[PDB]
Amino acid sequence: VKLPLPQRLLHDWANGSWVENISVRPNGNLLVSTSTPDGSVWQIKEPWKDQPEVELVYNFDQWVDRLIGIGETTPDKYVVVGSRFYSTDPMSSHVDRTFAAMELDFSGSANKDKPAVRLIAWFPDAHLLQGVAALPWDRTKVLISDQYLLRPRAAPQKDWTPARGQVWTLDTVTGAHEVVFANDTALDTTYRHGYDVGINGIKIRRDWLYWVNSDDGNIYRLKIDKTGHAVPPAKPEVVAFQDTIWDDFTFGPEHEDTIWATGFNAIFAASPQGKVVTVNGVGTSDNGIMPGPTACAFGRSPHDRNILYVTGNMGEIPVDIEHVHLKGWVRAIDTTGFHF
Ligand SMILES: *[C@@H]1O[C@H](CO)[C@@H](O[C@@H]2O[C@H](CO)[C@@H](O[C@@H]3O[C@H](CO[C@H]4O[C@H](CO[C@H]5O[C@H](CO)[C@@H](O)[C@H](O)[C@@H]5O[C@H]5O[C@H](CO)[C@@H](O)[C@H](O)[C@@H]5O)[C@@H](O)[C@H](O[C@H]5O[C@H](CO)[C@@H](O)[C@H](O)[C@@H]5O)[C@@H]4O)[C@@H](O)[C@H](O)[C@@H]3O)[C@H](O)[C@H]2NC(C)=O)[C@H](O)[C@H]1NC(C)=O
Ligand SMILES: *[C@@H]1O[C@H](CO)[C@@H](O[C@@H]2O[C@H](CO)[C@@H](O)[C@H](O)[C@H]2NC(C)=O)[C@H](O)[C@H]1NC(C)=O
Ligand SMILES: C/C1=C/CC(C)(C)/C=C/C[C@]2(C)Oc3cc(O)c(=O)cc(C)c3C[C@H]2C[C@@H]1O
Ligand SMILES: C=C1C(=O)C=C(O)C(=O)C=C1C
Ligand SMILES: [Ca+2]
Repeated sequence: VKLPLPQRLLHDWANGSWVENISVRPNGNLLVSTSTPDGSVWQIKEPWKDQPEVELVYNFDQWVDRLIGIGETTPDKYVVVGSRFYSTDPMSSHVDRTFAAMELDFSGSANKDKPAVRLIAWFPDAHLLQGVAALPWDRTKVLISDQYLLRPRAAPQKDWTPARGQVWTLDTVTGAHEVVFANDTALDTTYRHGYDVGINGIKIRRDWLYWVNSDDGNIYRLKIDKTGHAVPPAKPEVVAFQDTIWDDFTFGPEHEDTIWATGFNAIFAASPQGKVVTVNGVGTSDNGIMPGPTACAFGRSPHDRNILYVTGNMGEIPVDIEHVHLKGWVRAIDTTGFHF
């Protein structure tokens, strides 16, 4: 019960890189998506080792300059989303109407070390695809969060009008996709936290869509039906509050309904009743050791279920968003024995 929790560094990428999200394979290897300097998935094999192997899986340049979110669908298949971007600068806007969803298929004899990769669907009317979460009762379908600038442009960006946030469904078998939830301020930003997004990372648990909002401090959930639409009256519910810039989160370990969420240079745990504790990073004796965490996920091997693996994209604590020093990293946090 001593805080902060124990942590160690698995791997650093080079200056300028950005590790944006993470999915754990059934065999326990990590798959991480990068936004810069290119849009790729990397694998950390056997991440419980002191010095695990880190290998490029696939660079998605054929379709996109950057990847954002990743999520597992059916076992050992993954959906990533991405688009073209005006530049590799940390402040670069996306290029409107270039978003896409792609698949990495590790399932089956032929693919379990070299995956088969394909383009699933173009999303030219989306704004910025962000987080990906499979419907647990129908795992070939995912929800995808979507929010950022309505009018992204080449630098200097001057019109920062935000698009209203929304949630898509995507059928990875047929490629069919549509918006299933939109036009609710819980999905939106008004830049209370500076330039940012509204709805960011998503996860689905039982018949609830959960998400964090990077601008209003809230973790939300929404009751959904089996096609992903909201169950009337369709009103999001606050599950927790903390005045921090949320990015992504997970439930765990194992079957526990505790939320582990990345915040502003810090990691947080939130009880289902709304109690929020800072367990790593800024606000503990960790200080600035983990700048810019972006996502987290628990280990899946029989011998690391309590290890929370954390992706990040900064090499120093930023003074302001216009002076970011990008550097991708992955750390591992030992949550063994944590309780509220
Ligand atoms: C949540 O709520 C929203 C809001 O109600 C719902 O979205 C609307 O859905 C309806 C029904 O499907 C859409 O109506 C159709 O619109 C068609 C034309 O759409 C195209 O033009 C739109 C207007 O463009 C002008 O205004 C915008 C906003 O100010 C400017 O940015 C733009 O530059 C244009 O400005 C010029 O013209 C106006 C005059 O209109 C002048 O005042 C200006 O000075 C300029 O001269 C535009 O908003 C649309 O963009 C949106 O959608 C596209 C997808 O096509 C997407 O790629 C964009 O990123 C953006 O999201 C689009 O370019 C028309 O042909 C058709 O007959 C019908 O009228 C309506 O467009 C939607 N409105 C918005 C704001 O999105 C939404 O459905 C709902 N969600 C759910 C799940 O219910
Ligand atoms: C990666 O970026 C860091 C800064 O985030 C670089 O570190 C700086 O290096 C200069 C010149 O060597 C020093 O004057 C600064 O004091 C350093 N700042 C630090 C350490 O915070 C680092 O050199 C970069 N790496 C490479 C290979 O270029
Ligand atoms: C990626 C992005 C891009 C949009 C743009 C171009 C305006 C950048 C803003 C930088 C910003 C505000 O920086 C943070 C910094 C950290 O230090 C940290 O620990 C945690 C978070 C969660 C964030 C998230 C991002 C916000 C947005 O999601
Ligand atoms: C807003 C985003 C975001 O949230 C995350 C990303 O990975 C990224 O590459 C940058 C954009 C602009
Ligand atoms: Ca994110």
